[PDB]
Amino acid sequence: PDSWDKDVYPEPPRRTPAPAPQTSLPNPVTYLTKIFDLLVDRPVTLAREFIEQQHAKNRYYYYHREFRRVPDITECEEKDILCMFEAEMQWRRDYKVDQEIVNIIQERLKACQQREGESYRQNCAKELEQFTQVSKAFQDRYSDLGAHYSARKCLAKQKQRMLAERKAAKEAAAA
Amino acid sequence: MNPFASLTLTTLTILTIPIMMSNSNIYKTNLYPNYVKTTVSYAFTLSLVPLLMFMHTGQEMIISNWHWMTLQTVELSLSFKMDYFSVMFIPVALFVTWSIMEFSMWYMHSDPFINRFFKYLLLFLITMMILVTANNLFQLFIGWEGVGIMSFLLIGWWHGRTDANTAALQAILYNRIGDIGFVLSMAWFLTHSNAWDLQQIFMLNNECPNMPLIGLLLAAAGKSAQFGLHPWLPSAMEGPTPVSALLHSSTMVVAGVFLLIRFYPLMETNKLVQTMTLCLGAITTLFTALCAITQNDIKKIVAFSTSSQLGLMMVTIGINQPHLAFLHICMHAFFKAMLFMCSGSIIHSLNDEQDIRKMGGLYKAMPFTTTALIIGSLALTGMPYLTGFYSKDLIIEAVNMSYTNAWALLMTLIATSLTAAYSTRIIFFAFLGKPRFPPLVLINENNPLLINSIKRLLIGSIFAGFIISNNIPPMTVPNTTMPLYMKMTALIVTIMGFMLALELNNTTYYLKFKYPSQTYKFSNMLGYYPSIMHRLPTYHNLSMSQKSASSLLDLIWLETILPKTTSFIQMKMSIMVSNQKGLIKLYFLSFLITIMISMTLFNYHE
Amino acid sequence: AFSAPAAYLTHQQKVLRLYKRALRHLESWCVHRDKYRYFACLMRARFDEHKNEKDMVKATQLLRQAEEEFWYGQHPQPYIFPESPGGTSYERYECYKVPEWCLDDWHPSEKAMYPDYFAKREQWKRLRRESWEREVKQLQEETPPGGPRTEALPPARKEGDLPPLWWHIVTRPRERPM
Amino acid sequence: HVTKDMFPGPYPKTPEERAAAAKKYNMRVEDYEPYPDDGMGYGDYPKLPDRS
Amino acid sequence: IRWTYARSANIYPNFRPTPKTSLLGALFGIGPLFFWYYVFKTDRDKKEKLIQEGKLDQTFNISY
Amino acid sequence: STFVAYLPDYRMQEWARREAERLVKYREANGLPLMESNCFDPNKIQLPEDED
Amino acid sequence: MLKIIIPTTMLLPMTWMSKHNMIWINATVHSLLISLISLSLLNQLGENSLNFSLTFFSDSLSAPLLVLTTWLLPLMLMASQSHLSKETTTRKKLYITMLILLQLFLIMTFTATELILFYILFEATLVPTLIIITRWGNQTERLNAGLYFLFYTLAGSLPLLVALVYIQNTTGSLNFLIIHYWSHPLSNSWSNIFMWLACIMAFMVKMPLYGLHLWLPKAHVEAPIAGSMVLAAVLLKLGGYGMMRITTILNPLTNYMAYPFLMLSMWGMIMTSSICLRQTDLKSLIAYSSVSHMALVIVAIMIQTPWSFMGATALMIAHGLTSSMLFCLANTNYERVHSRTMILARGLQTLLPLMATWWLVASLTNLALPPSINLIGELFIITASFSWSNITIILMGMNMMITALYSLYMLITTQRGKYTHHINNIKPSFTRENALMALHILPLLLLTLNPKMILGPLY
Amino acid sequence: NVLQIVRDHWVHILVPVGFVFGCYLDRRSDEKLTAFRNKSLLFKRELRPNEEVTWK
Ligand SMILES: CCCCCCCCCCCCCCCCCC(=O)OC[C@H](COP(=O)([O-])OCC(O)COP(=O)([O-])OC[C@@H](COC(=O)CCCCCCCCCCCCCCCCC)OC(=O)CCCCCCCCCCCCCCCCC)OC(=O)CCCCCCCCCCCCCCCCC
Ligand SMILES: CCCCCCCCCCCCCCCCC[C@@H](O)O[C@H](CO[C@H](O)CCCCCCCCCCCCCCC)COP(=O)(O)OCC[N+](C)(C)C
Ligand SMILES: CCCCCCCCCCCCCCCCC[C@@H](O)O[C@H](CO[C@H](O)CCCCCCCCCCCCCCC)COP(=O)(O)OCC[N+](C)(C)C
Repeated sequence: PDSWDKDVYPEPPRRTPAPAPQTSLPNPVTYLTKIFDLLVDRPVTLAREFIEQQHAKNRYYYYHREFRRVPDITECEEKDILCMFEAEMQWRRDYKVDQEIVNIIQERLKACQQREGESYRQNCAKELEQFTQVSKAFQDRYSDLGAHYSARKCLAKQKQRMLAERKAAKEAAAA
Repeated sequence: MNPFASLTLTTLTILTIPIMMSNSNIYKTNLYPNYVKTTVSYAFTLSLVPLLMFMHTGQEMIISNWHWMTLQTVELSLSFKMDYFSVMFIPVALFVTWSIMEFSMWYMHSDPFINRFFKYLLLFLITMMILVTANNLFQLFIGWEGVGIMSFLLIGWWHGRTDANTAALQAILYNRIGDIGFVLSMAWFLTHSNAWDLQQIFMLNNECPNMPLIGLLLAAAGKSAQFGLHPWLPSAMEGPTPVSALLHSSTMVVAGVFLLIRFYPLMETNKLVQTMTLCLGAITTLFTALCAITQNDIKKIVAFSTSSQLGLMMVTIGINQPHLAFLHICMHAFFKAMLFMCSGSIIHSLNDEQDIRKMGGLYKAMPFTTTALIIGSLALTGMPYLTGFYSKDLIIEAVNMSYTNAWALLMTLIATSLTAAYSTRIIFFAFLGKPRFPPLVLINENNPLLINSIKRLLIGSIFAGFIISNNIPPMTVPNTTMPLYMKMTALIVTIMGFMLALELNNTTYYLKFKYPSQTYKFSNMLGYYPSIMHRLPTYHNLSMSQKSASSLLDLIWLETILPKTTSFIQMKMSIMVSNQKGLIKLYFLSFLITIMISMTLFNYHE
Repeated sequence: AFSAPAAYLTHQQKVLRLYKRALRHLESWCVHRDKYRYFACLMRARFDEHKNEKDMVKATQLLRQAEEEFWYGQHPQPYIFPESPGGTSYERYECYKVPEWCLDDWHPSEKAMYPDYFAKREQWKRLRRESWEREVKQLQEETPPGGPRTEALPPARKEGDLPPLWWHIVTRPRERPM
Repeated sequence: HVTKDMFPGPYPKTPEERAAAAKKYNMRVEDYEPYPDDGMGYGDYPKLPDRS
Repeated sequence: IRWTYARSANIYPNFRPTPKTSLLGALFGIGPLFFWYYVFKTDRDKKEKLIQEGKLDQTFNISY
Repeated sequence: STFVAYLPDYRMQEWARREAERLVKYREANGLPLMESNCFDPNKIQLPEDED
Repeated sequence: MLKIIIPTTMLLPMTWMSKHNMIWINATVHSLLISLISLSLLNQLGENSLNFSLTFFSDSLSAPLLVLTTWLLPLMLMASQSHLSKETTTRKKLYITMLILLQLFLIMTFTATELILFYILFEATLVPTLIIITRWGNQTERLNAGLYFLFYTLAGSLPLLVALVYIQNTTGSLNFLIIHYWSHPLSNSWSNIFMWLACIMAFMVKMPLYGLHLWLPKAHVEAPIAGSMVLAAVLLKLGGYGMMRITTILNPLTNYMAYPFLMLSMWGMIMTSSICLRQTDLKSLIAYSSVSHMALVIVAIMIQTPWSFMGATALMIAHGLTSSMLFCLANTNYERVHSRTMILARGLQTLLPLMATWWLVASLTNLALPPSINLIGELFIITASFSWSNITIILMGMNMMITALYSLYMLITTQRGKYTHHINNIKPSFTRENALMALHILPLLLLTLNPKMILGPLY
Repeated sequence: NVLQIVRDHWVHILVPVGFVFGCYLDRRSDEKLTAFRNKSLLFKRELRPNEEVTWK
């Protein structure tokens, strides 16, 4: 349904075959499905219609909270406590958002594996590639910080990685 | 909305209503057991519909309905997998539980706590469904430990009897040894694949390393009582016969094999773990079939038969045929439960006697019980066109046509001969010959509950193999080309076992008495495994936990070093300082020494 | 289980116990009745062959030899009666046994049901309370000065006495309590 | 109502101490045998046969 | 009462430091600690050396 | 228990989920990588001049 | 957060002004109301803590601990009024005063924003506990137990005071927020090593770490029931809370100073679990259980990962509830038969069935049956340790098997078998005891229903 | 007659009164930390036409 965006959680076009009866015998599954429909799906639908009718008479909205962007930990003086506090809060929010991004990608991967059935090893290559990329990025950013993590430790990790990459690049240039 | 999911969830949900009714005025009446039995039968007939949907269109589903909690990158949610294994195992388990509850309505009629017993049986069934339908490792572990605790409570049903409590604790010990490997697998999968759910695990492990699979194998060996951790299953016969028929024969003990079947995509890509599984299954089935052929308690014989069939299931998994192993589970449930039920009928008729040496000629005194036991024995031995045959025959012929360990093949063949030998022993000893039971004959099997239950399981044991084999899609590549002699290998070895056991049982009529050999003593005393492993490790563990952990360290040396040394030193210095005679001469001389030292030591250095 | 034991067993007691054990284990080996009867008659003949030995030393030597042979040739899994100390129903009903003093703590509403049973219980309690001192004094009289030497108790001898220390033997729960 | 002379004590040396210990533990003097007098802390307590 | 008192309170008063007592205490209280320390230190040094060389296959190791 | 069950979402789980959905939508459409290894813009970082 | 502190200070004169026969009722009702008020602290944020003032703050680590303290007070009141019936009115009021003062000190300890104030309160908790143990204990060993409890604690805590004042002279502040934001690494020098040891050993002895735990069996066995409840449920968690707070300034030195404490924790976990297998006193068994669980908590805090911190928080809460319930269960039998020996009263399931059900549930939570929060914490810690090193699973695995063994050993010895023939004074369970067990056990499963409330700030 | 009832159950208002007093003192403590009210870079906001302070 329209509850979620179908671009963030995509699905294939859902091709299903038409029934081709080849026996004179009746199909018990169809008879049981008709019984289940008429006996379960209709009263539930009526109850849902009543509940939605009651809901439409009382409609109110809640809004997603917006946050502005503040200076990062790089634009803060060494002992400036207030700027450090704002930067740390913003960094923590970004960490939560990145965790949720990884969660979305993992949900895509699991849904693909279940959906594709016996052809999952070939039909889910793109989702596996996306998860590998996002996992590599996330791992670089936050792994090994440990408990008592902060924006300063993440910055130190990034600086160390940049220094190593610069040295490797300059030594490969001399080759 | 495609009723598959709603029906699969309702089947599991309606099983809990009698549990919620356990504090109402139905639990204090005598209508509670029939109420529980009716609930289980209704659950079975409801679960029959998703099975039909699957058999028609192959439909499968996963349902993640409740999000329990979320970690930074790991999401844990209540999820149910409704694939072929779940939708096939649920109706079989419900059918067997219905039959066994109706049997228990007659077997445990004189028990003052039958309502509690029925509640307990129902609780075990719920935990087993949780285990079977679980989609993530945490839910599967919940079901695992639930069935373990339920079996602990049902084994020690007669809690005033020391041996029952010992058997229950032994079962807990062995299952905890397996739980170690289960937890190892969980930790490895979370730290390497970042998930506990099944779909993610399959995707991220194209070539699974040794450690998680070895952990899974250890857990399966614990739960299915393989050779390392076998002895607890025979000792679980301390519980009432319905517990032995439901839990320790057909449903709860296949949990390890089911766990290995669930993770078959990972086991498919590791040869070493497959070889270890094959060898473990082979040694287990051979050893237990060898122990069974000389047992005198009938429940012990059926328990060892169950352990040997679990070993055969493990062998089937070891040759990369998990679907055959699942089919064998479903096939074996029927006749194993009905065999235990017939054993319970015989036990109840002969004033709670279990020894076969005091059971005489019941072929005529017990016609329906004899018929059911004969049919079950013939099905267990894989007689052609019976339920046992559509799984065991294919298992044997698939072991023969594979690149496999030769010793494992030999042990599998010897074990499948010993199966017919032990089955023959029960029939010859229990049903043929002349009476050996006390003279006050109370034999009476005319009770509609017993007849109906055993008749239902008998129809199952006759027709389920054909029906289920013809109603499942082909998930294997068949062996269509065999040498004629190898195609008949199972039949030949079964017939040889039959004839050899018949000769060795006929020679007992002779008026000749010779002392037993050492081979007989080894077979009868279970290879002395419980005689040594339940005395040496336990003795050394308990003796060391008293002499060293409690006494040597905690009560002596840890006391000696920190607090006793401090007290001794403080007391000695207190005695030194405080014991002066009070003579001004001595400490004024002390003052002189102090004054002189002070000028030179601290005063000369300015 | 009901008789007070003695300080030791006698030679004939040991021979009888070995004879019973050997017969039981032979029955365990010989499942069928006719074969068991044959070999039991053979065993009885073997036992009564040396019945008339006036040398007690050689009698005990033969008993030692027979016990060694029995231990070598015993059945590893002998038949046990279901309620015997090794049977499958040995202590099965011990959890259903409730001591009689628990009835003293029932709520008066619970005792409102079963009035006659509790009247009989009160009569029994009064009987015990009246007989206790006579039991104690009879034990005091009949006991030798150097304390009792066996676990055998004297019976009642006087007009309306009761055998001393009887309450917990008479008021056993049951063998099938519930 | 267990007096302090009814409690386990140190390892007995003289035969009179052994007799008193055996009387305390309700045993015959020739049946009473303490543990070997190492530093294990067994002390006065009797070493009974190791049958379960 | 005598059994429980002997098992709990009478032990230390009847304790003497002997060569046997000292050796058993030192062994059973010291040996396991350094055994496990050596095992764990060796394992973690090997793991750290492998990580330094960039060959441990830490792919997908998000949670620690 | 009811009060704890109905506590308002001050942990910002749903806010974070919606923010991540917006970010994934925007980055997927533009062809940009889903996530970046560096969480801080290198233009605001000044590495030391000499590494020798 | 004076809306919680002030009502307890009002509990004090409410108790001292009550009628002689309403003290228990009034104390219980108002303690329960204070617990309901403290329930509001569970509404925590995702990024920072609740900073009420310059003096008090509430984190996601201390809010469940405060809720546990305020919930434990009424249970102790119900558990104490049975054996204090013959006591005079003044001494009963003094006992309630000791309990109230202990709760007040504990409440202020978990919310102090500075380390010196935290130290002063965490050390003030000693006086009421020592008085309770040495005045209202039953046997003559209570005096020695009080001495052991006092000096083991102070010998660890005084170097902490020296280190704290030194740190404040060095960095200029002991406020926890400033300490966290202005953190600097510790070099590898002997001065820094001894600073680490001074900052760690007091919390180690509070847990207590194996080899430093001898005070705990004495104090927890010789105390009255309320003393045992508060010693096992809350006072042991002071060490864990303080260690997770203080480890912020100890990096990167911990990376190698944790090895001896890790080895001690794992091996002594095995040892204390084994000790539980041969124990004649029923209370000492529960005490050694506490030692094993706290060794697991020590390991989790020392390896310093988010999963280990989550597991440590969950395990501390779960252990508090479970161990308090087990102590109350043992005290019921002690009050019936006036003996602590485990094999004296047997077959109690025949005589007391509902109490047997309570025993079964308590011993099932002790062995961490899923999906209890006991198992959630244990499994998180085990996974974190496995990531730390794959060989820990063996030691962890052995512990799981042993814990199940001794838990079910306790259950089978006390409840199954045949009732001792000579004991005829086993009266039916009172409503008070059943309500006590229910109020212990129901919150455990309710918390299982919503486990993010006890998983700490790393969630 | 309420004299005896009050003199027997007046100890039941101490704890609720302490609760309301603690609430009042918490509000008073919050009143002394407004040095950055409506001044943070993240929550700085233009005032509404009627309101005086963004929080109390
Ligand atoms: C054609 C192609 C295929 C060829 C296949 C093979 C061809 C050969 C065909 C023959 C096969 C076997 C036939 C029967 C075998 C024996 C039968 C028998 O019972 O014998 C009686 C005799 C004991 O009789 P008893 O104690 O007087 O009787 C009890 C009373 O009557 C009291 O009576 P009860 O009421 O208590 O009853 C006792 C009960 C129980 O009886 C017993 O107690 C003994 C059980 C013996 C049977 C065991 C069979 C399985 C053996 C598996 C071995 C695995 C490896 C073990 C390794 C051990 C390592 C230490 O008896 C039974 O229930 C029947 C037993 C089983 C009958 C059916 C057997 C079928 C399986 C074997 C045939 C397989 C056919 C198909 C083969 C397909 C191959 C592709 O046991 C034996 O002596 C023979 C057993 C074989 C043991 C040999 C092991 C070696 C021993 C020496 C060791 C040397 C050590 C060297 C140095 C080492 C240094 C480290
Ligand atoms: C005696 C007879 C017993 C058997 C008979 C019983 C009959 C059936 C009754 C049993 C109920 C079955 C349980 C099944 C679960 C249903 C309830 C569940 O759905 O509610 C949870 C909610 O549970 C609560 O959150 C957990 C309760 C909180 C526990 C706190 C304990 C209270 C304090 C007590 C003292 C504290 C001591 C411990 C200190 C830390 C869901 O959480 P959540 O996913 O969000 O909800 C999503 C929607 N919301 C968010 C809008 C609400
Ligand atoms: C019963 C339970 C009690 C609680 C347990 C408390 C645990 C305390 C253990 C302390 C852990 C480590 C302490 C010091 C860190 C390293 C230890 C040392 O052995 O390592 C080497 C040290 O080398 C040598 O060992 C020198 C130390 C030798 C003297 C120490 C005495 C140890 C004897 C054992 C006494 C028992 C102590 C506990 C009393 C109960 C490292 O070489 P080095 O690089 O040079 O030193 C590092 C410091 N630098 C960088 C400033 C130079």
